[PDB]
Amino acid sequence: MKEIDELTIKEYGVDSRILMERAGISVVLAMEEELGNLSDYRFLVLCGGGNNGGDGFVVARNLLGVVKDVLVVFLGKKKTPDCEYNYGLYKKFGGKVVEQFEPSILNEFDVVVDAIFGTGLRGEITGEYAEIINLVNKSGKVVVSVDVPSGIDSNTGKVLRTAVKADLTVTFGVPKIGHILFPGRDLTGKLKVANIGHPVHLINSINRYVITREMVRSLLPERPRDSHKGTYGKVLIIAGSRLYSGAPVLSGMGSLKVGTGLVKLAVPFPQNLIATSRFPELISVPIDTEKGFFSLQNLQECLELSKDVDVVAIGPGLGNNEHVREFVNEFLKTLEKPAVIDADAINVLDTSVLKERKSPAVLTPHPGEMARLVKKTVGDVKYNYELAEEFAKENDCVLVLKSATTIVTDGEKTLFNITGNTGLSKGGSGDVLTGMIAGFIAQGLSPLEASTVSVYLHGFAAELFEQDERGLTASELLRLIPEAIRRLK
Amino acid sequence: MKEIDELTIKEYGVDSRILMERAGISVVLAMEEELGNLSDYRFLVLCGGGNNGGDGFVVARNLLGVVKDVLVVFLGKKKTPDCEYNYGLYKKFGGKVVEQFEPSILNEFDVVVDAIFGTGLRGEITGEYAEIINLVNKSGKVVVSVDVPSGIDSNTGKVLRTAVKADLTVTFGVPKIGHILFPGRDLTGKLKVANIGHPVHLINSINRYVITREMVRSLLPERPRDSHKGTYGKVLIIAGSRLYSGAPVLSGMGSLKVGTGLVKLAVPFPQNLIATSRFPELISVPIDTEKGFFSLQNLQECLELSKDVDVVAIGPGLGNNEHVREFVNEFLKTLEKPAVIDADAINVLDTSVLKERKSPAVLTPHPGEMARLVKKTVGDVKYNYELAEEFAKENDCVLVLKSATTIVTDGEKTLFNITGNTGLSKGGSGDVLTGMIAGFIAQGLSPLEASTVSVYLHGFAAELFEQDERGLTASELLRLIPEAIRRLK
Amino acid sequence: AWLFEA
Amino acid sequence: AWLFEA
Ligand SMILES: CC(C)(COP(=O)(O)OP(=O)(O)OC[C@H]1O[C@@H](n2cnc3c(N)ncnc32)[C@H](O)[C@@H]1OP(=O)(O)O)[C@@H](O)C(=O)NCCC(=O)NCCS
Ligand SMILES: CC(C)(COP(=O)(O)OP(=O)(O)OC[C@H]1O[C@@H](n2cnc3c(N)ncnc32)[C@H](O)[C@@H]1OP(=O)(O)O)[C@@H](O)C(=O)NCCC(=O)NCCS
Ligand SMILES: CC(C)(COP(=O)(O)OP(=O)(O)OC[C@H]1O[C@@H](n2cnc3c(N)ncnc32)[C@H](O)[C@@H]1OP(=O)(O)O)[C@@H](O)C(=O)NCCC(=O)NCCS
Ligand SMILES: CC(C)(COP(=O)(O)OP(=O)(O)OC[C@H]1O[C@@H](n2cnc3c(N)ncnc32)[C@H](O)[C@@H]1OP(=O)(O)O)[C@@H](O)C(=O)NCCC(=O)NCCS
Ligand SMILES: [K+]
Ligand SMILES: [K+]
Repeated sequence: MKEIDELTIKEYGVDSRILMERAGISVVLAMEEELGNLSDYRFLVLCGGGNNGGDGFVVARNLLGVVKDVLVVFLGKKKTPDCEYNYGLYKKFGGKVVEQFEPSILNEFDVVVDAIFGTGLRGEITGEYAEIINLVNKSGKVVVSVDVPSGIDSNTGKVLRTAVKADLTVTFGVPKIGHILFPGRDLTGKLKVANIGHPVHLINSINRYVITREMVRSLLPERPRDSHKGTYGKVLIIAGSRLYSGAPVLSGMGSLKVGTGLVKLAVPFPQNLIATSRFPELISVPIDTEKGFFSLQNLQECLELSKDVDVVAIGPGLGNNEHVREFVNEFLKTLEKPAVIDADAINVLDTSVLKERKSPAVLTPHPGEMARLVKKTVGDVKYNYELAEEFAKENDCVLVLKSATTIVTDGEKTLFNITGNTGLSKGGSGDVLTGMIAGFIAQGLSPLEASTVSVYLHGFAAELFEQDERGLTASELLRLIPEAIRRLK
Repeated sequence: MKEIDELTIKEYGVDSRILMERAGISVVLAMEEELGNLSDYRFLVLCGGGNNGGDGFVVARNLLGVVKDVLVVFLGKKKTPDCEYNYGLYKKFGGKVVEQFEPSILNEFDVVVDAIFGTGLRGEITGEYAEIINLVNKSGKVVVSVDVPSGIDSNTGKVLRTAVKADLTVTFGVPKIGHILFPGRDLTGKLKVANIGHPVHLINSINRYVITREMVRSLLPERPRDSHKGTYGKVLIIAGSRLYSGAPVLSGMGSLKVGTGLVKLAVPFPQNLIATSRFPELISVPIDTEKGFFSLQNLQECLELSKDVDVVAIGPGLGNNEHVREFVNEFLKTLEKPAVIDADAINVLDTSVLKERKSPAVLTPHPGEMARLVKKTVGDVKYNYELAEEFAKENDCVLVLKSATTIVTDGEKTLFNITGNTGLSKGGSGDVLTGMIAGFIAQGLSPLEASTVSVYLHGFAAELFEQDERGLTASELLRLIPEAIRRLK
Repeated sequence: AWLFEA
Repeated sequence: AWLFEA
């Protein structure tokens, strides 16, 4: 968007002052939408010397004569030209500016407008900026942040030593990565994205996206009336072990609940019988194993089972030992079908295999699994969308990096999912999503499309749970999938 | 407001381009508020070469990429600098402009945005501008006018040969006289007044006002609990004749229904008995007249009746003959109380008397009565607020010039009333308003305040009638006054 | 009412 | 939605 503002001024010829005026009035309107009538409130506007501060002076000026009181505290040592222009207007209109933040000043105001730093912040916040931000956060006032809460790195969502906790953030043109990834997402509060007059073509030239309800609705496959089960695809799920007998069942029902026609599971005997006792609509093939885990002796049978399906999911509950590792890698190297690779299949995966496959794959790691896959620390991979993009491009796959905000990428397009809640931070949730992705691929969506629709619907289903989210289990999530689909439509 | 825009740019330093951008975005938001989601509509924007047209280019540009279709027809031979600037932006953003209005083009659009002429129009519209405006008015499309419907004289509300009939008019800063007086008021449709960033001090330096609910609520007098009838004033109404026996009754009840403490009527016997048969709370004093009309022989009695009141109303139903003329003028010259002068008292009034009175007066003519009073034609006085102001200043009075839009002025402040409906175009309505004004003066409001509150409440009462307005009568209006007061509070 | 008087 | 995506 730094690019976007510059082209809009330099190539399109929109005066920088017009963009700044539109930015500020949009904050005023946003506030009115959340607070109702503004005339009873007293506003403290905290302005930096940059263009975020300039936007703050526009806000402040537009409140003059209309609200109970407005004061600007200017916290800068110099002003960008647009900030200087809007400072001068604020003062010409009769506005009061002070240059020293006295901690008790907070007592006399209802709303704090945070226009200290925007996307221009670089480096840790120190000194008196930090003391001020901390005082605002302890004040209990309503906080409205201009563009991004001050102290959030707009490219990453990390806190730069400290940051404002906003009730309402008003950003311009498009959301920033820092609104979408945590901790930034938490500090943003309610986000409104304001149209401030950039050409719609430039706004739409962005290559990273938030997954929206309208996007998912347009990707949901068609259900032709004259269909039969094969119309809706066939999935094989290779999953489970004597240790982990539940995973197959959750993956399988995840495929069925999204509309897949036929789902079969290959599960070590007698753990395969667990699935049909719970959901007799599943096909749960018994696999004769030596000690309760898949091994190379099961390679040929699993390849034969794969011949008559559209997609294969592998990994949930397989276990991780050397014999599973041999099986997984040899299977994936030979399988000429799309694969969804999760859990223990990721843990044992040789990435060389991904490079040599002709068929597509989707990988669904959490950050612990991603860290192991690229031999890095969890902190180095968590919310690292550039790493994810590089990995997907280098390995010719779709990568679905699960977290509260889920990143989906094929290395060219990257999508961020914000549906869900903490009830999904519980064993079994990932197994459901794996089945969902395979099911949608089986119905004819591309690996990327299937991943996009699935992460959104999985999170939206969680949110439809009727009692406290901490009590949500994967079994209940399964029941909520068709409701999420209905509500989406 | 020509003044207002210039000071805002030249003294306050707001770039003219910023004001024009704010004007245009305000039209977009106004449209969304009335049409809902704009994305399904096709917009035809008609732009002149002036700043109204410039505002139109801002509207058009802001719709690009967001609605079904936008086309501008540019109808000018040259462009003001701001219009030229916004034309260039419109084109840079990919907007289509044609310079010839083909009559069938209307078929392909849902909404016409009228940005041809604003407050800059001078003189009759001829030629192809007129043909275009007439085609828009025959088209049945939704019409949104920028600032004022093109063809209305913004200072007077007259049609300059022809004018656009708008469904929605969006004006900037303040309403214009042309929105408020007819025929302009009719052609405006629904009016929204947008804040486009003028300093609130300049907006409030205007000396003419629309009478609003908030103004009337703040002027309504207090009702202290420990009161008695005298707290709320005493009114004498000198009214009626053998020809016109109903007028006194309507005036008297008009005073009582607005909260006046005591109302007495002086009416020629036996017509005085009509009043108490209908409303026995009135005092209706019998006056012994020679032939059924007040004359000089009743002067002394009426002066004695005036000693114990706060205000005297005179005129409704008196009749107009030489003996009434002698009485009225001698009475008013001698009466040292505020007077409300209506109807036949206006018809016989010698304005020299107004100049020589020490006490205040309010006059309540309709345009026929005003025309007779200043010896002009009805067309010369109707909606002539400058004449009204001159008359009030020269005669030291408040003038209430009744019409669908009522003008109230003391020569320094002028207020326009827009409440009411056509049920008030019926005999008896004016007699009620006279009593209302006297009553409010008796309660302690200034002549100007009393006139302001009364015209608003009188019109608002009419609008509360539950059946078709053409069936409203003065008797029913009386019943609705206390409801208007309640609703106002 | 910040933007419009109606 | 002309002004805001929420
Ligand atoms: C203009 C833009 C290209 C980036 O620069 P910017 O907007 O001026 O940047 P900000 O207002 O966020 O902040 C800049 C100021 O932050 C402060 N700053 C940055 N890091 C800091 C640090 N860690 N410690 C203290 N101060 C710091 C400084 O005051 C800095 O200027 P300085 O380093 O010369 O002193 C653009 O991305 C932007 O933020 N504008 C967004 C769009 C907008 O606001 N709409 C229209 C108006 S142009
Ligand atoms: C399943 C079992 C292996 C536990 O493993 P697990 O918690 O699922 O471990 P995972 O590979 O899935 O990785 C979890 C890690 O990923 C990372 N992680 C996952 N999601 C994350 C996210 N959103 N953000 C940050 N970190 C995340 C964390 O480091 C997490 O560690 P933590 O749980 O300590 O915080 C174990 O309980 C079991 O079922 N069998 C026991 C068998 C055994 O080993 N011993 C007996 C022999 S039979
Ligand atoms: C600028 C202002 C001082 C008055 O001038 P203006 O706005 O340019 O005037 P308009 O757009 O209404 O119209 C001017 C044009 O109307 C047309 N015109 C006027 N009378 C005409 C006639 N009867 N026949 C044909 N054309 C006529 C002309 O095209 C004229 O320019 P021209 O005579 O040189 O050809 C101001 O009062 C105004 O209309 N702006 C309102 C505020 C606003 O729009 N907000 C901010 C933007 S500045
Ligand atoms: C009352 C009586 C005099 C009729 O008069 P009226 O209609 O009330 O006349 P007004 O002085 O009030 O003036 C009305 C004129 O004012 C003007 N007028 C009033 N309000 C107006 C407005 N809002 N806009 C424009 N014009 C307006 C019009 O010219 C109107 O004329 P119109 O009714 O022909 O359109 C008559 O019917 C009567 O009651 N008595 C008859 C006695 C008589 O003269 N002859 C018999 C002898 S006893
Ligand atoms: K900020
Ligand atoms: K217009």
